Amino acid sequence: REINFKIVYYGPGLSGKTTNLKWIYSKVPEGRKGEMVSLATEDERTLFFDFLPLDIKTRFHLYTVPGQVFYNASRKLILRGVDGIVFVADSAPNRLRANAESMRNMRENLAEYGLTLDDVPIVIQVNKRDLPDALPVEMVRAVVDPEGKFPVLEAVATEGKGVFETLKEVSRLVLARV
Amino acid sequence: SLVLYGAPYAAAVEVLEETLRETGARYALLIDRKGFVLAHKEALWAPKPPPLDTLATLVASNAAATQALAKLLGEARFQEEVHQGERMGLYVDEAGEHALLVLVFDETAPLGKVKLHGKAAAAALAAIAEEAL
Amino acid sequence: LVLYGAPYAAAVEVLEETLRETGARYALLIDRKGFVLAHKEALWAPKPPPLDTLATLVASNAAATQALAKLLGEARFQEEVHQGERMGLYVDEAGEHALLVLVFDETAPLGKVKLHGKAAAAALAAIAEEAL
Ligand SMILES: Nc1nc2c(ncn2[C@@H]2O[C@H](COP(=O)(O)OP(=O)(O)NP(=O)(O)O)[C@@H](O)[C@H]2O)c(=O)[nH]1
Ligand SMILES: [Mg+2]
Repeated sequence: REINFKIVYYGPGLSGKTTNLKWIYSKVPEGRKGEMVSLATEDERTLFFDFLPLDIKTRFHLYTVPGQVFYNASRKLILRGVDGIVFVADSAPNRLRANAESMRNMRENLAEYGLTLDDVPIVIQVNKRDLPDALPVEMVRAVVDPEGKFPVLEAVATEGKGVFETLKEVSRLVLARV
Repeated sequence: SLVLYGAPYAAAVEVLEETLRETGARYALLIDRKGFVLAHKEALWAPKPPPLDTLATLVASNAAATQALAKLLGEARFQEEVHQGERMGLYVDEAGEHALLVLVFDETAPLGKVKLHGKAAAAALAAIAEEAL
Repeated sequence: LVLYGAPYAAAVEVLEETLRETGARYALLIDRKGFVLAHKEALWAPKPPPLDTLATLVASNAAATQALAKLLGEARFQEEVHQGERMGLYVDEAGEHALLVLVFDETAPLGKVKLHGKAAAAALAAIAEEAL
């Protein structure tokens, strides 16, 4: 009947993690989706997580994690059992370091589960390519994936650009392991 | 993961229907700690339930967060949880290390029987879950 | 919601008293984003586990359980008491914008915990309101 998979969206505050789910939700037909759930603060910064369940019998559970540094304890929990990860990096000059800290943070959290960055498929999304001062892609990429060992996709998640292909690619990788 | 197919699944469903009979509860679920609905049953008499997937992520994450707090207080675990409104309530308990028993109930169901059979049901499902890991 | 000056001294005074009346180790007043607004430790008790972590977890948890309530047509569930072999935790709303947490061990009698717990929450609620 049905295999279940968990996908997590990771990355620094404001990089667009929640926006990816909002897009995806707005374009998947009713019949291939359940309702989206968000536990967010008053300023729509995610506090616990987002959750969106979907069809592609293979069921994908997508989650977002809160990116702000001081929400680490909830971030940890949301990675439990993860099967595939989308790391959404920010394109803004002033957020490059935020990117790297979040990546170092993701290795630290996985290591508490006994997992390395080799153990879970990971897809890098460089989001926010519309910004006037957008850093070159390979610079942002060099910071997060110094060895180029992870697929890269460019995105403007506020407009849909890259949202689904990023999703397809992490999907592709998770199935290729099963 | 946790492959719940075949004879385990049928046993699991049997424990859930029996639990609804004995307790007067509206909805019974077996979920995993990741959030995945593994088996569920509704009291025939009961209205349509709220979206079961929403309910299951919320309960997984509530179990995960309270278990994180037990851990940071030096404790292996807290006790089973009952959440109680003016009319509606939830009973959540451990179905072994990988799963949760959820029961949703209302003002018609005697809380005492919820806990007593809630507990019995949890232990029965632990037993089925261990045979299917 | 930031407590400072006199409102802050007021909140501190409720926490010390609550700690004395119950035998609990630590009492916190946290906002619903998980920021610690104030706190006190009993002089006799160990160095606490990390309270910023504790607060975040407590606030996340409150988000989930408010969301379960709403999903069942309920305004809220009631106050929560979590209990282990020896350690426990009392959580209660102190108004719309904040929570009161008490952390206690086996020497804190549960009845006292709940009674004073409830009163502190009410007290803290009023300080938080009259601070706007
Ligand atoms: N220009 C531009 N803005 C974007 C893009 N993606 C998201 N934004 C904006 O960035 C802000 C943050 O988006 P959000 O998804 O809430 O970020 P998040 O990663 O979920 N943040 P957090 O971890 O705090 O929940 C919003 O204003 C959103 O519209 C983008 O690709 N380009
Ligand atoms: Mg978010």
